Amino acid sequence: ANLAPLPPHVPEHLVFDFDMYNPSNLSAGVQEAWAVLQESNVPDLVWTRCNGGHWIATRGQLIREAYEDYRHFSSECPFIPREAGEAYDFIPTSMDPPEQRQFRALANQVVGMPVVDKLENRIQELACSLIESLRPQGQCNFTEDYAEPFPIRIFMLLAGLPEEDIPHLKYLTDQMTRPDGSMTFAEAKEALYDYLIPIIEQRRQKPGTDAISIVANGQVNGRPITSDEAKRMCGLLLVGGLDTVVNFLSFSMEFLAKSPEHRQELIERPERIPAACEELLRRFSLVADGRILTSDYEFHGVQLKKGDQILLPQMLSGLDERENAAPMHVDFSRQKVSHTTFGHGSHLCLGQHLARREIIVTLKEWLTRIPDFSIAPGAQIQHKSGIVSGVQALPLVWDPATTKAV
Ligand code: HEM
Repeated sequence: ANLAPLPPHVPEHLVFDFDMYNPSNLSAGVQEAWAVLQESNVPDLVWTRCNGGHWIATRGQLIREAYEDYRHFSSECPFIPREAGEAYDFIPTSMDPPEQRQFRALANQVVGMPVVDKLENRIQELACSLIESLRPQGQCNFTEDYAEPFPIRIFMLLAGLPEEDIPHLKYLTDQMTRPDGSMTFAEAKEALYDYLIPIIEQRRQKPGTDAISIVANGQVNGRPITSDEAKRMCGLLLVGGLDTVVNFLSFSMEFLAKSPEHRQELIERPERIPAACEELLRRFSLVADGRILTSDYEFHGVQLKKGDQILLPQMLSGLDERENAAPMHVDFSRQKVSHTTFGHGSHLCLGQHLARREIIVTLKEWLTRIPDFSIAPGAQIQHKSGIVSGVQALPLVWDPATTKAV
């Protein structure tokens, strides 16, 4: 019945069958679907018999604590169940302190705040270019027409790769995270590595100032980073910034299309866009992965067994009423916007700075040119749930005569 037999160490009163890949009432919205785990009668920590059987921390306090305690909660394979990530081998996902430290520092060198600030004007140009091409059309499939092209073009800029390589590169990343049956994950991954390796070896000899050159010439354990290590980190620097951004932007634009008050608020108070970005990140949080118990451990009165998998939904912390008043409501003026949208602990998103800049630039440049838009008449928006939840399709409409080319 898709149900995994309840392990002896798990008390029956903590059972709550939740399917993270197809939650009940997903039609009400994915965040709302996950919020069922936070209804009054549900414990802070539960066990679901779906997807092979695993724990699920449902409150921000437990989620933050588990992510900080890497000694008890390992990131060896954050995919639950393990088969959900197949041949995944990106760095530094599966590493924990100390091994993890060196790789994070090198990655922070290429996508950290200083780099983001230097790339802002170009990111702004890319955004304006995409929005302006859509403006006169009076409609668009947001996810395909803006959300997807934006992040991949940003990567080419960051990695110093030619625009002409997008069709191939984007096809491969889509084959990996949004498979259509053409290639297996392993095959798509190998093809991605076949693309990266030559560029890495080349820039290892004649380096530039791009992200790949810096990574290729990095130092690990007092010795040059290997071709294997470099490609495995570059692969995540690429894939980690695509679907998360694509879907987050889609959730945010869906909300704005349905709320004229919030659009009007940002048009009249542009200086609030950064704050609005943070509140949208909280309300439309979308990632949910986990950790593995390194040893038998008592956590908040619950006995966890070595090897057990525990889902620690990054999405749930900010939706927790114990963290934020009326969590399902959007308030750009919230004084304390508590969330773990980019994660928490040692694995906190390395691209958080780049992500925030992409969101802020998108909101400013879109609201400046297309201030009044709505969901296409007759359309019904559907969400999808998983490790990175999202929007299937987002058809938008507007009157071109009400827009302004800037
Ligand atoms: C709204 C957009 C984004 C969200 C919500 C997001 C979320 C996350 C989360 C929750 C984690 C931690 C996962 C865990 O602890 O297992 C993570 C890790 C990571 N993300 Fe992001 N991400 C976003 C954008 C980006 C971008 C733009 C990049 C690429 C430039 C990126 C690169 C990475 C990398 C490399 C890691 C690995 C960190 C590590 O394992 O130490 N992310 N992301």
